[PDB]
Amino acid sequence: TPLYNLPTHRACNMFLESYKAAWILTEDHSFEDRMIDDLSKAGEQEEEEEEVEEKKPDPLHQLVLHFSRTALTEKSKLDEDYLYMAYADIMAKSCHLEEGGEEEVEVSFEEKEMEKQRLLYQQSRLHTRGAAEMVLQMISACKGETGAMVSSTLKLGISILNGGNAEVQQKMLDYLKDKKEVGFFQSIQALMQTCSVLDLNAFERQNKAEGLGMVNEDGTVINRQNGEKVMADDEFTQDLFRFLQLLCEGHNNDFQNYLRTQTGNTTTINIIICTVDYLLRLQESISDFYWYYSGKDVIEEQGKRNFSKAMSVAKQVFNSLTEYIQGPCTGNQQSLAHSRLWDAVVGFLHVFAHMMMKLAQDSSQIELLKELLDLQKD
Amino acid sequence: RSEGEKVRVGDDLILVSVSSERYLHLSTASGELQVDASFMQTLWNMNP
Amino acid sequence: YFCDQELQHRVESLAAFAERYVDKLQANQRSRYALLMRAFTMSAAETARRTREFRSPPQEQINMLLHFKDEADEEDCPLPEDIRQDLQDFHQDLLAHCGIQKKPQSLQELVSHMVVRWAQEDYVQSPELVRAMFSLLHRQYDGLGELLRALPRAYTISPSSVEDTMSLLECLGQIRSLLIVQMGPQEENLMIQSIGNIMNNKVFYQHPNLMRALGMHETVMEVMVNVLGIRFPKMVTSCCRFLCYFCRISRQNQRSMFDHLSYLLENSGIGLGMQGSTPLDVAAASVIDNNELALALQEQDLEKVVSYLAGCGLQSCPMLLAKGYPDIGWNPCGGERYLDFLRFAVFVNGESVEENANVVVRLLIRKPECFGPALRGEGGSGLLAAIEEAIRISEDPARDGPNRVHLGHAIMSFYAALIDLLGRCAPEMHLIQAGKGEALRIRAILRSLVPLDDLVGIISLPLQIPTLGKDGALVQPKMSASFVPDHKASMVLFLDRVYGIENQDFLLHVLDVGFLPDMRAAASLDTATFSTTEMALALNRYLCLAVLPLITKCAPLFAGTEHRAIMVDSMLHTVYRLSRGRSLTKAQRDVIEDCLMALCRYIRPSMLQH
Amino acid sequence: RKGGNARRHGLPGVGVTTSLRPPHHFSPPCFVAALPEAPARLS
Amino acid sequence: GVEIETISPGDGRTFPKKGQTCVVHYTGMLQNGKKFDSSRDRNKPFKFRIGKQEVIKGFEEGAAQMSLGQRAKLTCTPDVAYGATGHPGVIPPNATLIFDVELLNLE
Repeated sequence: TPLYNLPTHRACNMFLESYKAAWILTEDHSFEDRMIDDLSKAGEQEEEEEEVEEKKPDPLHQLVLHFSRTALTEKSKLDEDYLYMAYADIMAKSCHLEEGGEEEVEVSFEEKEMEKQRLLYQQSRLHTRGAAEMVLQMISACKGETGAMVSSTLKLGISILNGGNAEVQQKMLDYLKDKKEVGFFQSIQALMQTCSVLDLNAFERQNKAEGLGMVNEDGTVINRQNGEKVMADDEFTQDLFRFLQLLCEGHNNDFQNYLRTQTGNTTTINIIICTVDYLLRLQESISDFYWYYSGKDVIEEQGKRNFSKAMSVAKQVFNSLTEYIQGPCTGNQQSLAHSRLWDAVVGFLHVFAHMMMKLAQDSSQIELLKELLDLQKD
Repeated sequence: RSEGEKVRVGDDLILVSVSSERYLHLSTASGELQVDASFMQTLWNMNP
Repeated sequence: YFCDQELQHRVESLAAFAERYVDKLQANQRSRYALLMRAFTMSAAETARRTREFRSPPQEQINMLLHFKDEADEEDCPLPEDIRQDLQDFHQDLLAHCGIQKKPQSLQELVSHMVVRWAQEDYVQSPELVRAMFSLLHRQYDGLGELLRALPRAYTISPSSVEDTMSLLECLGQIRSLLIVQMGPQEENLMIQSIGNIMNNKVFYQHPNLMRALGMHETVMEVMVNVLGIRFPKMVTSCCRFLCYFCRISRQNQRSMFDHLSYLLENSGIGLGMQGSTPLDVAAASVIDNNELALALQEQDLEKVVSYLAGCGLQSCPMLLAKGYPDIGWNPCGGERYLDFLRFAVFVNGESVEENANVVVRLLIRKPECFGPALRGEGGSGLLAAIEEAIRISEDPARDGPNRVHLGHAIMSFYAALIDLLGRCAPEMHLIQAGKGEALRIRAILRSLVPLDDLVGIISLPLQIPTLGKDGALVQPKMSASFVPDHKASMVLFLDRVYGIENQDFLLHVLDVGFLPDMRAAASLDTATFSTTEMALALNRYLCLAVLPLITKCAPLFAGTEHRAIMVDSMLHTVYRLSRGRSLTKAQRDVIEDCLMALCRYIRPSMLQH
Repeated sequence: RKGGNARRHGLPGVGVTTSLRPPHHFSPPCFVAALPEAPARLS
Repeated sequence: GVEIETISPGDGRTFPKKGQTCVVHYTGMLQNGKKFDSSRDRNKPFKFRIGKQEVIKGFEEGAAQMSLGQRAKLTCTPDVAYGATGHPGVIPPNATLIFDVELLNLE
């Protein structure tokens, strides 16, 4: 048990593992902005040929073109590669500088507008170089295969579309309407159907597993347990519906009508109705979770965390459903009126009508109650 | 038809027991055409 | 290559600092340990030491000691200032070497400026070149992340094992070499030899973390993808020989192999690995004796195996009818393989996992054709009828034979596995007392499925005791072809699990029918001529495992037994006879003796006079 | 060794490497030998 | 059996005995005139024990029969080994051999 009687080599292995997890991992370093800037500088090509138009692409442009080429190649599935994973991560963290900014007191209108200008510039640095098309191409190429590839593509698309800027929306709409492809929307439908909900079976299994607490080879605490089985890919499904929201943000009626029906293509996929269906599934899962805790006096810590995950995802779904109709698009308003939205709303009303009292009868659940009321507001 | 979908008038469905976890089955081997909770799944029509 | 050598130099330097630093850390831990044993009167400091540098896993100990990079954390840490500053200096020079911080000065600036200049000069059109320059550019710019990705593969070993790991790496060398080559005869033989040597290597056992870091389980799995994706039965026989032993090596290895459980059950077939080792076997070896993996086992895998079990129950084994055995219409052998896997999934550490048991019984009961001709209304036969027809099959060699495979034995071993699975899916005693609705209903389903009279009948048919035959010789029955006491043990497991023994009249009836004859057979075979007989050993372990351990917990029921007193007398006479140790394991004998004492403390002394 | 030469990387590939590598095996080409399942032929 | 014919005389006095690893460099051909195995081209002489017959048997006999410093052409009849099912890729299964081997610095 003392570390001294352990073998020297094994002690070195423990030191290396814990040093990796405690110093290098936490040692953050920003290079995305510098490296994207260096790739975006065109060099001396314009100096050698001012009078020549249609010049060679910038290094960043060539990079994005390469990824577009691998995306548009014909293949059964998109094989995972860390090259594009790393580069899409870099290109997202370049634009996210103004997203985070780099207790919330008032900000000057000048400062807020200039932050929007910085974000617009950093988004232009990528969407004037084909990134807006490349995210569409890779989403269509993944064909609804959930994985780190579609995750990185969605995160990049959110990074470009943050703030609902209209240039990228226009480029995306023009690309889809011209290529006439159905792979992109079929892929979106498939991913949304493979999004998960509150299971209530993996919950019991994970609760019993964490209550087990045996000593494995990894130590007294089982670090090799499946971390979150009850709500996996929560961050993925939040990013997916965030992407669908940012397509129609700014009340872009053309993209809103495109999401409802895509005239011109041979097959139409009603993303609005599909979103309503996912919402209905989430509503039923939340109702089942509430029934599971209906008899219990106090919801324990794992139950509070799982309600937080499900309710945050429901907040994102509600925001995207709102953004599909905030601009007065009569088509989507009628589609939601005739859809199964009313059943989902009635279920959510019942869940809130009982969950509010259930949490209000206790003080330690005040944070969960605040989040619940926020969801009801949405 | 998927689980979580509304059932309409004149829809065929499989009634599975909660007590015995057994289907509602039409046993006609006896020739009296009896009903029993057995595992040969049997469709049913629920007409208002 | 030069960037790769820079990275290799960095990780090697990190290992060198690791070995320099562990000595200092152990020395400081020695000084604090000596101080703790010198003065431990202060309870607060003693408990703090007993949590930090005592009674904790070494990983947690080193993590807590090494957690000082932040100043607030470093305010209260057991490390000294000299060792602290040494590590901070090393972290600073690691950042300097990674470049964390005209004319190029270092390799990083050189490659970065070179690649950008190449891209600016002209529009490159060779895709391999494009990804080459951008891969190098990403590696140069993000140096720390490359080290982060490299450290999982980094391992440190003692010098005394160096030669053994060199043989290790050589064997893995040809496994990777003929990974890309199509399988042939001499290729197969070469990799059988490499798996044999990979057994022989001692570092295989004494370093499982480096086993994972090298990841030869991934390599051999992909070799499986070749052969399985029917061909090379020797290869399929050598699959479990290494994979399953790798599972047994450590718990984390079993986790790693569990990550691939979907694929093994995806191609799980009786025609795959027909002899000895099997993909079925590696699937089960990934779940043996691990509650966490049993719980994490998702239910669609159980869907796969129940569908395959139904497939076996639908039609007789194609391999068997190719051998020419009589057409049964339902496969016993493959069904019993699948039932063994299901038992390993459901049951663990002498306990029944409730959720696994629930989904297993729900799927099995959902597909009624899984149980076979017996236990189905269309079949119109029960477990009793199944054992009678199975014994007749074993009796006549016309239908038993078509040579080592015997249809009657396979049939009743299949039904024994089915009953053992149901008993291992039986709910727990404390759950049934607390009144869990699902547990009560699962026990009700088992009660409806398996009628009690069938169980007592199957216990009541006895064994075939070995006979002398010719003088000076001992002719023994063929256990591999006939009914063995292992079927009895699995049968009475259902009795002690689902129904229980709560009635004294039922208890004495059970001992009268098929239990006391077994103990009389034990007393008859207690002679040294029949002591080492294999049937006698099977009956012996049957006793010590299933018969008398039931009797120990049925001992309070034995109080007040005046009627049929001489039957209890004969029972205790045979208990004494096997209490005398003749070809008995110490644990077996101790089980018999404890059963005898538990009986003696409830039977009347006025009864015990014989 | 130049005093101010510190904080400069050593040249890649000039240092001492200790990572365990399986050494290369080559069998010299001989054909006049009496050639006699078979062991893995070397390059 | 081989037909050994001397090319250039050597010592003619020290012949290899049974139990000695001799070093020879050679240029082996087929009956057509076919340079395929040339230790001179490879710049690496070849060593062989007499008695173990690690070398082809006809070459072993002719090498025992020649002397140090002397070269001879050994006309090897196909009854020398791999005379049927020969070494793959170099020699067709049934064919003759010749070896203009000289012995140098007999061990």
